Parts: sequence; structure tokens; C-alpha cells
Amino acid sequence: ESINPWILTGFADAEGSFLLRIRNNNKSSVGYSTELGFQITLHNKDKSILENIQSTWKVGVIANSGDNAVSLKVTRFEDLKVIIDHFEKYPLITQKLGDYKLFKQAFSVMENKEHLKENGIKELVRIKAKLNWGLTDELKKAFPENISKERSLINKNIPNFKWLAGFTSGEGNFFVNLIKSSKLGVQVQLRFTITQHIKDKNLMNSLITYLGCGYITEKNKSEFSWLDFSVTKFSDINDKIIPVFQENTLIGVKLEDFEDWCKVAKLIEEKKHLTESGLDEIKKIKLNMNKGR
DNA sequence: GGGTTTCCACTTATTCACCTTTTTAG
DNA sequence: CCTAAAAAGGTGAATAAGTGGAAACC
Ligand SMILES: [Ca+2]
Ligand SMILES: [Ca+2]
Repeated sequence: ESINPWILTGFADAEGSFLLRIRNNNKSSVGYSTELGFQITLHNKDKSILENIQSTWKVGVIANSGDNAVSLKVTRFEDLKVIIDHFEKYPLITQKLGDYKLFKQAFSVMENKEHLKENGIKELVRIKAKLNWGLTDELKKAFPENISKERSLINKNIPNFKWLAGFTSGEGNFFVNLIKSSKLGVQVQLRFTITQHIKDKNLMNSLITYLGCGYITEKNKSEFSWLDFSVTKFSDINDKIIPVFQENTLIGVKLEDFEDWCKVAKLIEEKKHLTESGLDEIKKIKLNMNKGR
């Protein structure tokens, strides 16, 4: 099929990226050439998602990104109009909305060909200073007279379950937890999570009310921090999580892990997880999920 | 035809996904 | 006692984000 547009924006909120290149250049009149676009890089196993997007928007080029990943890149200027038309109708809701807004300001600058005149590049740099990781060291030297306005924090709520399915297609984990505990000796526990940096803590907190279950767990690694929304109560997983993605279909290989997750759920609901044979079946499903596929 | 646009190969750091065991709740 | 639910603990890598070089093109 071709990707539902709210799924697509949810996936883009999770995996997308806007780019603005401002390249030192001797062959350009202004001394710099530019390139603007939107891009997605995934593991090779989900090349299909990217092809589905390419054919859904009917723009963008696909290339390998190393030997284990592949990317969809859209920088052909005329084709950016399809990106904008899509994100005006179906807007992002994470902080990435801020990066989209800058992409859009840079689009105007180039639509008027202002990116050739010296003043035109000065505005692209001003814009670029607050996009993603901002200006390179080399760029701050070329333009130390730059002062750019502070960037508003985005705070937007989940628009609907389609957005959620696309976002969960990016950030979610459907997990079968096997706990030592032993007379049978293995408690089967389903876990659902969604992972996201603290910068979108508001959206992450809203998930408890949006889905009617779960809890936020704060996580750390070196100096970095982020958040998990987690559900571990079987009834909530069986009555609240599973129907949402049944009605609102995941994409990529992660749909297969969801489908296996649902097989284990059916077995827990039938108490087969408390029998030896059912336990064995669950181990086999777990074996071939996620990293084991 | 040559200044600019587009494309394609390729790289890098950390926010994701995914994993295990222990402890507490019921 | 027994089973479920949550907490405690951990990290490899698929992401986000970016770069070099050059052919395609107006
Ligand atoms: Ca993300
Ligand atoms: Ca993902």
C-alpha cells in the first residue's frame, strides 16, 4: 500500500531529519553553494518503508548509507514543495517541528533565489544556526557577526492514533520478558515501551493519559538522559495497547515483532504461559523477535 | 558552457530500541 | 505459597545528522 499521511508524519517525527548545507565554494558566485532537503536513514531491513514513502510522495532519491543502512534524501528544490505541502497539512508535533519551520524559512530564501546574493546567504546561516546541531566552527568564523533569535520550545499534543502508529513504528519496542522465579521457573511478562529524549518530556508524559496506562521511567548513559514510556500490566497491554495498533497498523519490520508480540499475548490470556508447552512456544517466539529475527 | 543544482558515496555520535535480573505488589 | 507488576541495571547500534566529490543540468 502507500503510507497513510499521519503515519508518515509520525514516522518522520521519530526518524526524519531536515538538512541545510552551506558549503564553502570557490566555483559559486557568492562563495557558497547551498542544498536544502529532508531525509530518513534506516537500517537496510526497512528499505521498503523508504521506497513506500518515495512512491507515496513521488519525490526523493534512495541511496545506500554504508553497508548496513540506506537513506531517502529529498533535496531537488521543486520537490521540496511536496514536503511542505505534506507538513502544512499533517504537522509534526515534536521539537522537530522547530527544525521544519527553519527548513521552511530557508525554502523561501531560495525560492526567491536570494541564496545567490551575499545578503541571501547571511540569512540562510542565521536560519541554519538554530537548525539541528547548528553552525559548524568553520561557519561561525565566516560569520562571527551573526546573532540569531532564540528558538521557541515546541509543545504540541498527539493529533490521533495514526500519528502514534507512525511514531511507534520508529521509537517503540514490543518485548517478551522472561523472568527467573522456581517451579516452571519462568514468569512471562509482556513489555511495551516508547523511547525519547527529555526534550519532549511533555509529549512523553501525555502518553499516560492518551493511552490510559503506563509510567515514565527516566534513563541515563554517560552524561546523556532520556525517557521511556512503559506498560507492563497485561490487561492494559491486552486491552489498551494491542487494539490501538490493530486499528492503526505499524510499518517496517517492527510490524512483524508486533504480530509475534500479539501471539504471546493470546497465549497469556489463555493461561498457556503457565504450562510447560506454552512456555516453550513463547521462548521460540521470543527467540525470533527483534534482534533475533 | 559554466555557475548552480542534484545526485551518490560515505562518515560520525548518541538517542534510541532492546536486553537481563531483582525486588515489590497483589 | 504463587503469579503479576514494577524497579533496578545495562549497552550495541540504527538512527539523526552531517560531509566530500562530482556529474547533471539550466
Ligand atoms: Ca527519534
Ligand atoms: Ca526506529
